[PDB]
Amino acid sequence: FMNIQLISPIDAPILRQWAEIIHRYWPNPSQIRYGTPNVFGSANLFTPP
Amino acid sequence: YPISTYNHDRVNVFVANALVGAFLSNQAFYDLLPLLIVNDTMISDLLGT
Amino acid sequence: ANVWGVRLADSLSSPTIETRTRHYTLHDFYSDLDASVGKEPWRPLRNQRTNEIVAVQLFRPLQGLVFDTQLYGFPGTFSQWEQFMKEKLRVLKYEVLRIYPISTYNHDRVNVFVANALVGAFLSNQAFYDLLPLLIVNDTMISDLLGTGAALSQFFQSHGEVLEVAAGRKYLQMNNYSNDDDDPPLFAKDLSDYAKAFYSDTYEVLDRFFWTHDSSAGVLVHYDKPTNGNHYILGTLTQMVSAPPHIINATDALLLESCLEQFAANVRARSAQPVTRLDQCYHLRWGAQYVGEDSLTYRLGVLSLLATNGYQLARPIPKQLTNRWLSSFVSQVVSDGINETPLWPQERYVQIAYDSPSVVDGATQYGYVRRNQLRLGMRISALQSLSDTPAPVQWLPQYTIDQVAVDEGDAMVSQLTQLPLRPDYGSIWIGEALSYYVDYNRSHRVVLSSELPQLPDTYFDGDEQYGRSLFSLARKVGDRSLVKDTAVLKHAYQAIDPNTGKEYLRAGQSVAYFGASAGHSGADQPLVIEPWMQGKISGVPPPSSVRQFGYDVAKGAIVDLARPFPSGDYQFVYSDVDQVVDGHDDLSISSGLVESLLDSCVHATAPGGSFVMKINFPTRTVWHYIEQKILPNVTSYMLIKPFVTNNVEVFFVAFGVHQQSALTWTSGVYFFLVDHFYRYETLSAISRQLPSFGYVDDGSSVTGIEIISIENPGFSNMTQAARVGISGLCANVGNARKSIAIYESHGARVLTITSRRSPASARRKARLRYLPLIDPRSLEVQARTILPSNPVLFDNINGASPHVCLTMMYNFEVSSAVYDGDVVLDLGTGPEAKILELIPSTSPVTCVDIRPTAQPNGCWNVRTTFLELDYLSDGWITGVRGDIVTCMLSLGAAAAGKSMTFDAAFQQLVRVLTRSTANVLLIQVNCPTDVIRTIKGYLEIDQTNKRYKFPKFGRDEPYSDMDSLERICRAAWPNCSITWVPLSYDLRWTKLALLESTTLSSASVRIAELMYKYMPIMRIDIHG
Ligand SMILES: C[S@@+](CC[C@H](N)C(=O)[O-])C[C@H]1O[C@@H](n2cnc3c(N)ncnc32)[C@H](O)[C@@H]1O
Ligand SMILES: C[S@@+](CC[C@H](N)C(=O)[O-])C[C@H]1O[C@@H](n2cnc3c(N)ncnc32)[C@H](O)[C@@H]1O
Repeated sequence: FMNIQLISPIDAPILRQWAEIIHRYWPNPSQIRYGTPNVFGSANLFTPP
Repeated sequence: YPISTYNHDRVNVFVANALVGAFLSNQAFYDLLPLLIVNDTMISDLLGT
Repeated sequence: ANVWGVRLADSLSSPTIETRTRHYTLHDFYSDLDASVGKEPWRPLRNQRTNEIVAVQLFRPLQGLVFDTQLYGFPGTFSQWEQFMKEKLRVLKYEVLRIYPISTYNHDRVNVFVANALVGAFLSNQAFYDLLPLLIVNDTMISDLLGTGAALSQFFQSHGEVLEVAAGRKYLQMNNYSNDDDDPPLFAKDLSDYAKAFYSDTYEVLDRFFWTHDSSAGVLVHYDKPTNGNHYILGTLTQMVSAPPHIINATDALLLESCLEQFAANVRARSAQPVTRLDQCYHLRWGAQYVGEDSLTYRLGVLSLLATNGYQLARPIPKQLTNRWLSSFVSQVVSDGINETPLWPQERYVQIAYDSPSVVDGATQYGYVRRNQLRLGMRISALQSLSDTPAPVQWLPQYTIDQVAVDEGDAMVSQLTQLPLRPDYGSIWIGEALSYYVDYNRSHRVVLSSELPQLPDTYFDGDEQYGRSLFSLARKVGDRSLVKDTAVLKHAYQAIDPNTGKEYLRAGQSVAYFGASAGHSGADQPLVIEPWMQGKISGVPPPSSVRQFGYDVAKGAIVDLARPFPSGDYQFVYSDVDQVVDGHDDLSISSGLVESLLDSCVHATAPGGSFVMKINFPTRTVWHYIEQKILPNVTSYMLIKPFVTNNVEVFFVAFGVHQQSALTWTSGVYFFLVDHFYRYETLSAISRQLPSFGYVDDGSSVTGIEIISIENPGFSNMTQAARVGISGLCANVGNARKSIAIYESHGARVLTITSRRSPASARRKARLRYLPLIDPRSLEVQARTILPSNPVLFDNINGASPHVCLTMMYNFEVSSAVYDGDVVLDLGTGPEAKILELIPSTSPVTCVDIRPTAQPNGCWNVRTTFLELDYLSDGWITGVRGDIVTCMLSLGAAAAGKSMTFDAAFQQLVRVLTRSTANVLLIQVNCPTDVIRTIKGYLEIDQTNKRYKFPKFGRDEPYSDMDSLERICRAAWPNCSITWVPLSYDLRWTKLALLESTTLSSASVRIAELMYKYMPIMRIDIHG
């Protein structure tokens, strides 16, 4: 699953296609701003505040 | 297989003998035809197929 | 290039004259309706491999056979079939003649549709009487069928100014048709219905009719000269099955058949015989919205347009079509590849190019457009197919001015070889055994036994046994013992005694035989006994009785020949007992066993007689023992050598036993032994460099065979890579004989090139700098089918000619004379210079002969200079720089060409060579060395006019003696050191003839030596 080329399309075509669909069209995580850090502070530990 | 592009590559002996034996016995020989041209050694295609 | 299968470029042709049509009258219908023996309306088709009638092609009166085969019920055999057809058509003839009087209806045209439908209805018994009023036509052929009122929908029906009619059965299938691979294809024209041809008068009305009508399978037009008026043909959805790997449908088969028929007609156009129709191609008209690109209907529409324009196929088609050929053609056309021709299939009209040779536009008012836009660059000519050969033929190269690197050609030939294969070996040495003899003389010399040579110490090693076993396995004979015995007896019965005057051995001798063996694939005895007893040798007298002893007798007795045994006393005794079986592989026990055999054979000799002893391993102890013991008790002797297998064994023959005398060894015997041992050493050194008997070749061997096999599709200028590969093979071969073969292999036209390499070839490959390239024209012209054979290593089975052997002798003399790093020059090489394989790689050359050469200019490491200025003339040698000049087999030719004497020609040569800067020189001269024997059939002299008269070549040359040659040489230079090199009895020259893979001879090498003694080579050093 982590390397696609170990699945031959001769032996498992639709399963190789499903691996392609996962590795190309899985949703990308993004990031958004909230709050007021400048006077509220922020309790964000690992992320930037 | 076209002969003019597959003239000078070595063929697979196990797939050749099993292909002749399956064609003489009428035992669904079509899934052997992709394994007829060999790559990376003779034995690892039959292992990792 | 090509579309998908290769079409023949560089030419295009088409027929020109078209026959004027002929109206089909009632008298013609009657003459076709009865079947004369000269002509009948059916032609039989036949199988290719069995010559059996399996199908019948039909013609004009019977073409309305649209019903099923069960409705007719024909017999299966062709003779009964045609007899049934003759009888039933005669019944129909009587019916139609009873209806219509011939005398009033002689010269009116009859109706073709009614004729075909009438025959088809009468053969099917389907109420044919309502067709008989429609048989005589009026006002046109088509309007009677339109405006008629007789209701018969089995054959035709009208839709209003558009008549449809079900055509059928161009071909007819017999019972023995079994879809075999040599059966003729029928193109789905034997079914009930393959198409429905719609007839009318105007194509606008036809196109208005096909608005509401479907066009699923696609329609086909004809546009040239249709069968019965302007019409379209719509094929149905039936299939053709008599083509194995793929199934095509009806209109596909019609378009394929007419495209192949037009491809047939384009080749056979001769510009004076007329054809019945200029093009038979269809050019599909409406179905192109349903059949699209890369489909078989589209691709055959493309090929149909190309056939109409007048292209030709790259490979020839048969006279009778086969299912294998049709399968191969369609399998070629469904492949990958773009349309390379500018001709694209249109839809509005069939288009023809500007310079297409077809004249169909002049004989047709509607359909064709001379497009001035697109042009075709290829020239106009017909096809010229050369006639094929079953055997591979020889090829010779011609070079060009371009050049590449050597390693590129080496990589390309390594890509193109099929070299890991097992060639057939052949035979090194053929013929009867050569015979080398010497006899005792009283007045030569007395020498001691310690001075004579012996075996080399490196004799029983692995490489030496390898060389001897290779030579013994490759040398082809009949019976070894028979040939040896004939040689030793013919050289034994020549001896004369010094006591009396006649000879030693006579008839009625009562001989004994030692060392008898049983198995010889004949009688259970050695094969010399009964012909020598019957006198069939005819150089011998027959003995009185022969008794045979040894370990392996069949008609004698088994004894141990070492120590004595009860027997009689025999007046002559021939012994072969050898020291391999009883000797335990060591020279001491072998020599002691030789001494014991000599003791037994001397004590069993019945004094006043003779004996013959073989010796495998002649060593110093053996020579010392025989000199101490045997020679004082022997009157005279000789020791001879039959040469069949490479070993050091000799024969000892002694005459006149048990008389007290004094005999020793002589200097002639010493010379014979030195020659014998050096001959063994040279031939063993040659045999240790050859490959083994049944080897496979990998390329690492210094001599062997190599092939390449590259493919050539049709007529095409070959690419850079093929030219580099073939030129690299030529540089690897080095002007040996090269044979090619062109043949279809697994659905591909491919050619092979087969030749051999040599150490002289490797020397020539070390000579040059850049790899030159050949002219590929001599291979591009070839359109044959040259069937190959299995490769052999020794191709020459008849052996080498004595001229070739003499040439190899002179070549070995040149290669031995020329040192390393020395400027040379040659007189008269020829178109190719053989001296390039002789001189070393660092030595520069400058050959000169009148004929223009063929070896390439430029691309050498060292200086090579080619020039043609008649070297015998004067005024050229001043600028020429050389150290040694060589004239081989050309001075006599120049003397015969100038029609002048040999002395004057040699004097002119030495006058022009005085101006040079050379100091050593050797040239071939025509001089009698020994007394003349005037060799029968190879060199018959003229004693009066002094000519040579070579009968094999038809040439004659003047000569003179060594006295005159030495006179002119000493008149030229006072300090010249004249010498005459002797011939090679030791066969030291055989290196160049065996390493270049040539089976020599026996009789021709004897004739070559006896020819060399009458025209030797002299060497001149002008100093010293
Ligand atoms: C002399 S050679 C070969 C002779 C050859 N077959 C011929 O027919 O002329 C070896 C043969 O000599 C025979 N022979 C008889 N007496 C022998 C002995 N004392 N030592 C060696 N070989 C002897 C062996 O049987 C053996 O077949
Ligand atoms: C090919 S040779 C034969 C000898 C050759 N070296 C060999 O070993 O076979 C014969 C050639 O010698 C050339 N030749 C003979 N006399 C000549 C002359 N006076 N001047 C120039 N060339 C001559 C001829 O042109 C002819 O092609």
